[PDB]
Amino acid sequence: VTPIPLPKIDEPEEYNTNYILFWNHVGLELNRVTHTVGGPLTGPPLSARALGMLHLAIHDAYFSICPPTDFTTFLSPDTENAAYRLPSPNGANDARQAVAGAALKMLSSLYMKPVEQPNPNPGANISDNAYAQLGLVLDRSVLEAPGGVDRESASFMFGEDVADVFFALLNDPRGASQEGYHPTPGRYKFDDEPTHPVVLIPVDPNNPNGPKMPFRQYHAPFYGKTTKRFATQSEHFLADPPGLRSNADETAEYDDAVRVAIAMGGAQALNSTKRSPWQTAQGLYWAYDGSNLIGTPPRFYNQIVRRIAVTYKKEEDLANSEVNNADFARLFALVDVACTDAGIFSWKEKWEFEFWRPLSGVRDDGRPDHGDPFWLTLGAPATNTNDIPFKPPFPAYPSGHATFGGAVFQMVRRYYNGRVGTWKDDEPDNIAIDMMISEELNGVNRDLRQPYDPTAPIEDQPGIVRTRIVRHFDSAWELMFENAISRIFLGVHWRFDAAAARDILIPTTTKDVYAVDNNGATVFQNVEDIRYTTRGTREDEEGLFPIGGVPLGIEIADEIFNNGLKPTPPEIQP
Repeated sequence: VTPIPLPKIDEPEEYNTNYILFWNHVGLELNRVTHTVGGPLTGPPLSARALGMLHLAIHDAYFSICPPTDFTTFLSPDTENAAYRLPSPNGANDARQAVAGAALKMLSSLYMKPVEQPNPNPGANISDNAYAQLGLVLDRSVLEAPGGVDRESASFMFGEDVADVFFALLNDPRGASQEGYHPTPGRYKFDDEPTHPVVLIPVDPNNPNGPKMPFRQYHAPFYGKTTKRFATQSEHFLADPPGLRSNADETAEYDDAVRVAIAMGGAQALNSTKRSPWQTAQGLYWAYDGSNLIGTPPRFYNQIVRRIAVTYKKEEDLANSEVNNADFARLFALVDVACTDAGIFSWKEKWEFEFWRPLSGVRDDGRPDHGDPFWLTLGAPATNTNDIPFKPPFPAYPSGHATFGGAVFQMVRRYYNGRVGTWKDDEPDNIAIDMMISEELNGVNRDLRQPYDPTAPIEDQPGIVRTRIVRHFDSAWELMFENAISRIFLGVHWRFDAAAARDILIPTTTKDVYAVDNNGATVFQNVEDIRYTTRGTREDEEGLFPIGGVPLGIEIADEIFNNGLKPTPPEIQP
């Protein structure tokens, strides 16, 4: 097996001298490699789950050895319910080895070939090479771990024990199954993306150049409603999107959303595209749409959180600081569990509503003066491949990116309020970062002129290089906001998929019609003024509910944090 040459990561080398950060990094490496080889745990929600599981395991292993004062372990060693009973250290006291055991066992269970029956049907789609490439990462990580790995230690064994409990309890082997799901075409209905209506996949993954077969991908249509939640203490719901159910009468809102969609998310060269070059940058920056050597959004969110963590650490020493180890172990557990649950609920709502994506909404509108049957979006970038931009194979409402961002960044905000600055729980923070680079725009990754070559470094492959853009952000509120609107710029999401138009756009004297500049480009509210307060109704439930992914994510993070990271009550699991 020729090891895939992975491009350099843009972050200080010192980060990986901290073992909590190192294992997080390993999880991120597996994330990008699995999306390059087509291995297990691909896609946004499940990749998030993998990281949540990794950090939950690391969290309990560490805090069992170094007991916390302000909170407790996710699982208790005294729980009668075996499924939720955390193993006891019984003498083990090496947190470094405990974390290593937990991290290695969890990642191995997650990414190694499920030979034990699961290979059939479930795993029957991943090649041996895919597993081999992932194994390479796992194996060398043992050798790269700061301080080394001692498999013989009681602490390492304890860590493995911890991981076993979490894997058994939270792993969702067939969670992303689409078997039985089929779109139900109609106005506002999700269906196969018109520029990629079907794909030809090899009949045998182990024989990539052998016979192919048509494939219509629907990403995890049952996951959200069936999977076990992590730390949420209730079910989360969004208001009906414009045009559907109780909000079917919001025609002005919908029509304006169509207008905004065309102007802000169309292909670069279209005469109707009013988006600016900078806005194109904002759109691509947050992509991470499962591309080769890049992975999914959860990977980028963690890259950013790693920087935030180091930037705002209590002690200078990254290698031998228990204060830092505890800080990071807790932060990442909170963040990745929040990200996991954000993925669950955004996917649950996505498939519940089955709201169509902008490309289809614009093309299939049907009204001569409103739609554009030949519209093209900037699209989700097919980076490090010669493939054309596409549309994620799942419904639009709400945006996965928006929800992930709301959860991740609200969690960061709740965690750092009082340390980095002071603000109202729901108001702009001051958690700034600089020198933040997205692998979508790093001067290395590219749009290839020929199919990706996994045996050669990306820089040796002909293609158009993505401009290197080094960013600075003033707060997590800004990160959250830009992450959400990035999908509008790409043309893959409606404004309401992100948040209530009223909460992010500049209003006019005309209801539901928002301000545009002299060129027709949508004007946004200043980040400092944005408040996600506009709620809407649901046909099936009483009351007002949040609109879009951002508010949803915010609520998920707050609920988890408020409860101090505790398991979702078994009684309320699906």
